[PDB]
Amino acid sequence: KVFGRCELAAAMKRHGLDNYRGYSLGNWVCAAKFESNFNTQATNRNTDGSTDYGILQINSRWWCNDGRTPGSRNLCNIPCSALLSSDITASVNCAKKIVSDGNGMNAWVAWRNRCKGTDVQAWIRGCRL
Ligand code: NA
Repeated sequence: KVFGRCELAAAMKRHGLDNYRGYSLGNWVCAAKFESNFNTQATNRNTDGSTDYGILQINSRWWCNDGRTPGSRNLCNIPCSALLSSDITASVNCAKKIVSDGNGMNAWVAWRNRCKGTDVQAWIRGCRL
């Protein structure tokens, strides 16, 4: 599924991401824009041989099992394919584990490089929330 911007903001808020571990909702929408272009089906190979999956591009080295990443953990206890659903529940629950770890949202390379330090609020402008 390719979400609209305000559609995804509403779904992330419903699932409890607004101000989760101190990160406002625009941060989570901006990360999704630059990680996946709002597309649940997005998949991208990493140079280390792992792969990133779904709306928030969650990695197979530590977080999910995709069957093809040697020496890897599955800390969210899920098949990586679960992260491609039109239902974002799996992506959200895994993200809540990642963001609690200690590095916060710096775990997402696109957030650090394109969202951090910008007017992220702009990503929810016009939305009835
Ligand atoms: Na894995």
